[PDB]
Amino acid sequence: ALKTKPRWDKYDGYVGNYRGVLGEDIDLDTEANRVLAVGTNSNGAIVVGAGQTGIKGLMIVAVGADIHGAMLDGGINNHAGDPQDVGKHGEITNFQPTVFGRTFGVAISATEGNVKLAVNGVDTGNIAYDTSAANLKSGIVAVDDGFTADDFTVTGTAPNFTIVTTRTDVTITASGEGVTVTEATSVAAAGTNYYGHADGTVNAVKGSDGVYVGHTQEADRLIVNVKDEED
Amino acid sequence: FAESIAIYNEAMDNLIQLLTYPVTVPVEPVVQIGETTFEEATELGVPRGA
Repeated sequence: ALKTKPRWDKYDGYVGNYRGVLGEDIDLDTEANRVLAVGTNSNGAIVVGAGQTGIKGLMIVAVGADIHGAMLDGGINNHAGDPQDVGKHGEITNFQPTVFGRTFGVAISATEGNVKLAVNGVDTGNIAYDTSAANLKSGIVAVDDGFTADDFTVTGTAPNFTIVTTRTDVTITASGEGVTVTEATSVAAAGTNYYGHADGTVNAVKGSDGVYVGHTQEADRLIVNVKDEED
Repeated sequence: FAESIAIYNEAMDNLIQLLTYPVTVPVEPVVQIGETTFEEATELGVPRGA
Protein backbone atom coordinates (compact mmCIF):
# COMPACT_ATOMS: atom_id res chain seq x y z
CA ALA A 1 0.00 0.00 0.00
CA LEU A 2 2.59 2.60 1.08
CA LYS A 3 4.09 1.92 4.57
CA THR A 4 4.08 -0.83 7.16
CA LYS A 5 4.19 0.33 10.82
CA PRO A 6 5.27 -1.46 14.05
CA ARG A 7 2.66 -3.60 15.88
CA TRP A 8 2.51 -6.16 18.68
CA ASP A 9 2.17 -9.59 17.05
CA LYS A 10 2.31 -11.58 20.29
CA TYR A 11 1.40 -9.83 23.52
CA ASP A 12 -0.26 -11.95 26.20
CA GLY A 13 -1.27 -9.48 28.99
CA TYR A 14 -1.16 -11.87 32.04
CA VAL A 15 2.66 -12.43 32.26
CA GLY A 16 3.78 -8.99 33.53
CA ASN A 17 2.89 -7.16 30.32
CA TYR A 18 0.88 -4.46 32.07
CA ARG A 19 -1.76 -1.75 31.79
CA GLY A 20 -0.79 1.72 33.06
CA VAL A 21 -1.83 5.38 32.41
CA LEU A 22 0.30 7.99 30.55
CA GLY A 23 2.02 10.70 32.65
CA GLU A 24 2.21 13.02 29.58
CA ASP A 25 0.78 13.57 26.07
CA ILE A 26 2.32 11.44 23.31
CA ASP A 27 3.44 13.49 20.24
CA LEU A 28 1.45 12.08 17.29
CA ASP A 29 4.00 13.13 14.61
CA THR A 30 7.11 12.04 16.54
CA GLU A 31 6.14 9.18 18.90
CA ALA A 32 2.90 7.52 17.67
CA ASN A 33 3.22 4.26 15.62
CA ARG A 34 6.79 3.72 16.98
CA VAL A 35 8.43 1.35 19.48
CA LEU A 36 8.92 3.55 22.58
CA ALA A 37 11.16 2.50 25.47
CA VAL A 38 9.25 3.40 28.66
CA GLY A 39 9.56 3.69 32.43
CA THR A 40 7.28 5.07 35.17
CA ASN A 41 7.53 8.50 36.87
CA SER A 42 7.31 9.15 40.67
CA ASN A 43 3.51 8.69 40.35
CA GLY A 44 1.93 5.47 38.95
CA ALA A 45 2.24 6.71 35.35
CA ILE A 46 3.98 5.59 32.13
CA VAL A 47 6.57 7.96 30.65
CA VAL A 48 8.63 7.82 27.47
CA GLY A 49 12.27 7.22 28.41
CA ALA A 50 13.69 6.72 31.91
CA GLY A 51 11.27 7.91 34.63
CA GLN A 52 12.03 7.32 38.31
CA THR A 53 12.50 3.53 37.74
CA GLY A 54 14.56 3.40 34.56
CA ILE A 55 13.27 1.54 31.45
CA LYS A 56 10.72 -1.17 32.39
CA GLY A 57 9.18 -2.08 29.00
CA LEU A 58 8.19 -1.21 25.42
CA MET A 59 5.06 0.67 24.31
CA ILE A 60 3.45 1.08 20.87
CA VAL A 61 0.91 3.91 20.68
CA ALA A 62 -1.16 2.62 17.74
CA VAL A 63 -2.96 5.55 16.00
CA GLY A 64 -4.96 5.60 12.74
CA ALA A 65 -4.65 8.18 9.97
CA ASP A 66 -7.12 9.94 7.63
CA ILE A 67 -7.17 9.08 3.87
CA HIS A 68 -4.68 11.98 3.36
CA GLY A 69 -2.11 10.34 5.72
CA ALA A 70 -2.51 12.51 8.82
CA MET A 71 -2.79 11.21 12.41
CA LEU A 72 -6.26 11.22 14.07
CA ASP A 73 -5.99 13.86 16.93
CA GLY A 74 -9.05 13.01 19.10
CA GLY A 75 -7.81 9.55 20.23
CA ILE A 76 -8.31 8.07 23.75
CA ASN A 77 -4.96 6.24 24.13
CA ASN A 78 -2.40 9.08 23.74
CA HIS A 79 -3.14 11.99 26.15
CA ALA A 80 -2.02 12.27 29.78
CA GLY A 81 -4.23 10.03 31.95
CA ASP A 82 -5.30 7.75 29.05
CA PRO A 83 -4.70 4.01 29.69
CA GLN A 84 -1.90 2.23 27.74
CA ASP A 85 -0.29 -1.25 27.35
CA VAL A 86 3.40 -1.93 28.13
CA GLY A 87 5.14 -5.19 27.10
CA LYS A 88 8.10 -7.01 28.70
CA HIS A 89 7.64 -10.37 26.89
CA GLY A 90 6.29 -10.77 23.33
CA GLU A 91 6.95 -10.10 19.62
CA ILE A 92 6.75 -6.86 17.62
CA THR A 93 6.39 -7.22 13.82
CA ASN A 94 7.19 -4.69 11.08
CA PHE A 95 9.86 -3.61 13.61
CA GLN A 96 11.95 -0.45 13.11
CA PRO A 97 14.45 1.38 15.36
CA THR A 98 13.19 4.61 16.97
CA VAL A 99 15.00 7.98 16.64
CA PHE A 100 13.84 11.60 17.32
CA GLY A 101 14.50 14.63 15.11
CA ARG A 102 17.08 14.71 12.27
CA THR A 103 20.88 14.41 12.58
CA PHE A 104 23.49 15.29 9.95
CA GLY A 105 27.16 14.39 9.77
CA VAL A 106 29.07 17.35 8.24
CA ALA A 107 32.70 16.82 7.15
CA ILE A 108 35.06 19.23 5.31
CA SER A 109 37.20 18.16 2.33
CA ALA A 110 38.75 21.67 1.99
CA THR A 111 42.15 22.40 3.68
CA GLU A 112 42.06 26.19 2.90
CA GLY A 113 39.42 28.96 2.39
CA ASN A 114 35.61 28.79 2.89
CA VAL A 115 32.68 26.34 2.31
CA LYS A 116 28.85 26.65 2.07
CA LEU A 117 25.86 24.65 3.37
CA ALA A 118 22.18 24.92 2.39
CA VAL A 119 19.33 24.84 4.97
CA ASN A 120 16.05 23.85 3.23
CA GLY A 121 17.86 24.72 -0.06
CA VAL A 122 18.76 28.36 0.88
CA ASP A 123 22.50 29.06 1.22
CA THR A 124 24.37 29.90 4.44
CA GLY A 125 26.99 32.62 4.97
CA ASN A 126 30.55 31.49 4.14
CA ILE A 127 32.33 29.40 6.86
CA ALA A 128 36.06 28.62 7.06
CA TYR A 129 37.38 25.10 6.39
CA ASP A 130 38.49 25.54 10.11
CA THR A 131 35.27 27.09 11.64
CA SER A 132 34.60 26.50 15.41
CA ALA A 133 31.68 24.23 16.53
CA ALA A 134 30.27 27.58 17.92
CA ASN A 135 30.47 29.06 14.29
CA LEU A 136 28.68 26.16 12.48
CA LYS A 137 25.78 26.95 14.88
CA SER A 138 26.07 30.71 14.23
CA GLY A 139 26.40 30.23 10.44
CA ILE A 140 23.43 27.79 10.12
CA VAL A 141 21.20 30.01 12.36
CA ALA A 142 22.03 33.24 10.46
CA VAL A 143 19.53 33.19 7.52
CA ASP A 144 16.08 34.96 7.29
CA ASP A 145 14.19 31.52 7.32
CA GLY A 146 12.66 31.76 10.87
CA PHE A 147 14.13 28.59 12.54
CA THR A 148 16.67 30.44 14.84
CA ALA A 149 19.16 28.89 17.35
CA ASP A 150 16.38 27.41 19.53
CA ASP A 151 16.02 24.09 17.55
CA PHE A 152 19.63 23.37 16.39
CA THR A 153 22.43 21.62 18.36
CA VAL A 154 26.04 21.37 17.09
CA THR A 155 29.03 19.32 18.30
CA GLY A 156 32.39 18.36 16.72
CA THR A 157 35.96 19.49 15.85
CA ALA A 158 37.16 21.21 12.64
CA PRO A 159 37.32 18.19 10.19
CA ASN A 160 33.74 17.06 11.13
CA PHE A 161 30.56 17.83 13.16
CA THR A 162 27.10 16.50 13.96
CA ILE A 163 24.20 18.94 13.45
CA VAL A 164 21.35 17.48 15.59
CA THR A 165 17.76 18.87 15.44
CA THR A 166 14.48 18.03 17.38
CA ARG A 167 12.32 19.02 14.35
CA THR A 168 11.72 16.94 11.19
CA ASP A 169 11.07 19.90 8.80
CA VAL A 170 14.72 21.19 8.60
CA THR A 171 17.21 19.63 6.14
CA ILE A 172 20.95 20.44 5.97
CA THR A 173 22.90 19.79 2.73
CA ALA A 174 26.23 20.77 1.24
CA SER A 175 25.97 23.45 -1.52
CA GLY A 176 29.55 24.73 -2.03
CA GLU A 177 32.54 22.54 -2.94
CA GLY A 178 34.90 21.29 -0.18
CA VAL A 179 32.19 19.96 2.24
CA THR A 180 30.06 16.77 2.46
CA VAL A 181 26.86 16.11 4.44
CA THR A 182 25.10 12.82 5.24
CA GLU A 183 21.90 12.53 7.24
CA ALA A 184 22.16 9.54 9.59
CA THR A 185 19.86 6.59 8.81
CA SER A 186 18.37 3.75 10.88
CA VAL A 187 16.85 0.48 9.65
CA ALA A 188 16.51 -2.87 11.45
CA ALA A 189 19.35 -5.41 10.96
CA ALA A 190 18.90 -9.19 11.33
CA GLY A 191 20.44 -11.06 14.28
CA THR A 192 20.96 -7.85 16.37
CA ASN A 193 20.32 -6.96 20.07
CA TYR A 194 18.14 -3.78 20.38
CA TYR A 195 18.48 -1.35 23.37
CA GLY A 196 16.08 1.11 24.95
CA HIS A 197 17.53 4.46 26.13
CA ALA A 198 16.66 7.21 28.65
CA ASP A 199 15.31 9.29 25.69
CA GLY A 200 12.79 6.50 24.91
CA THR A 201 14.60 5.60 21.63
CA VAL A 202 15.27 1.95 20.66
CA ASN A 203 18.58 1.41 18.80
CA ALA A 204 21.19 -1.33 18.07
CA VAL A 205 23.89 0.54 20.11
CA LYS A 206 24.33 0.34 23.90
CA GLY A 207 26.04 3.58 24.99
CA SER A 208 26.26 4.48 28.68
CA ASP A 209 22.48 4.05 29.41
CA GLY A 210 21.24 1.30 27.06
CA VAL A 211 18.93 -1.39 28.68
CA TYR A 212 18.43 -4.63 26.62
CA VAL A 213 14.81 -4.85 25.33
CA GLY A 214 15.11 -7.79 22.90
CA HIS A 215 16.75 -9.30 19.83
CA THR A 216 15.49 -9.35 16.25
CA GLN A 217 15.78 -12.70 14.36
CA GLU A 218 14.84 -11.58 10.79
CA ALA A 219 15.05 -7.77 10.60
CA ASP A 220 11.27 -7.16 10.21
CA ARG A 221 10.64 -8.71 13.73
CA LEU A 222 11.74 -8.16 17.36
CA ILE A 223 11.55 -10.81 20.08
CA VAL A 224 10.91 -8.64 23.16
CA ASN A 225 12.51 -9.74 26.43
CA VAL A 226 13.14 -6.70 28.61
CA LYS A 227 16.10 -7.00 31.04
CA ASP A 228 14.42 -4.42 33.37
CA GLU A 229 16.61 -1.46 34.46
CA GLU A 230 17.78 -1.49 38.13
CA ASP A 231 19.44 0.80 40.71
CA PHE B 1 -50.68 5.64 98.74
CA ALA B 2 -52.19 4.26 95.50
CA GLU B 3 -53.58 7.77 94.81
CA SER B 4 -50.21 9.52 95.43
CA ILE B 5 -48.16 7.03 93.31
CA ALA B 6 -50.69 7.10 90.37
CA ILE B 7 -49.00 9.95 88.42
CA TYR B 8 -45.48 8.47 88.92
CA ASN B 9 -46.83 5.12 87.68
CA GLU B 10 -48.49 6.65 84.57
CA ALA B 11 -45.30 8.55 83.65
CA MET B 12 -43.11 5.42 83.94
CA ASP B 13 -45.54 3.50 81.70
CA ASN B 14 -45.49 6.13 78.96
CA LEU B 15 -41.69 6.25 78.95
CA ILE B 16 -41.34 2.43 79.14
CA GLN B 17 -43.64 1.80 76.15
CA LEU B 18 -41.86 4.50 74.06
CA LEU B 19 -38.21 3.84 75.04
CA THR B 20 -38.26 0.00 75.20
CA TYR B 21 -38.89 -3.15 73.11
CA PRO B 22 -38.96 -6.90 74.00
CA VAL B 23 -35.81 -8.73 72.86
CA THR B 24 -36.29 -11.92 70.78
CA VAL B 25 -32.73 -12.26 69.34
CA PRO B 26 -30.13 -11.98 72.16
CA VAL B 27 -27.11 -11.22 69.88
CA GLU B 28 -26.87 -8.86 66.87
CA PRO B 29 -24.14 -8.71 64.14
CA VAL B 30 -22.64 -5.61 62.52
CA VAL B 31 -20.28 -5.97 59.53
CA GLN B 32 -17.66 -4.06 57.51
CA ILE B 33 -17.65 -5.16 53.80
CA GLY B 34 -15.16 -3.19 51.57
CA GLU B 35 -15.78 -2.04 47.95
CA THR B 36 -14.68 -2.38 44.26
CA THR B 37 -13.71 0.10 41.44
CA PHE B 38 -13.76 0.01 37.64
CA GLU B 39 -10.74 1.03 35.57
CA GLU B 40 -10.45 2.33 31.99
CA ALA B 41 -9.98 -0.30 29.24
CA THR B 42 -6.86 -0.76 27.04
CA GLU B 43 -6.73 -2.48 23.65
CA LEU B 44 -4.54 -5.53 24.56
CA GLY B 45 -4.11 -5.86 28.37
CA VAL B 46 -6.59 -6.93 31.08
CA PRO B 47 -8.08 -5.33 34.26
CA ARG B 48 -7.15 -5.97 37.94
CA GLY B 49 -9.14 -8.59 39.95
CA ALA B 50 -11.82 -8.02 42.67
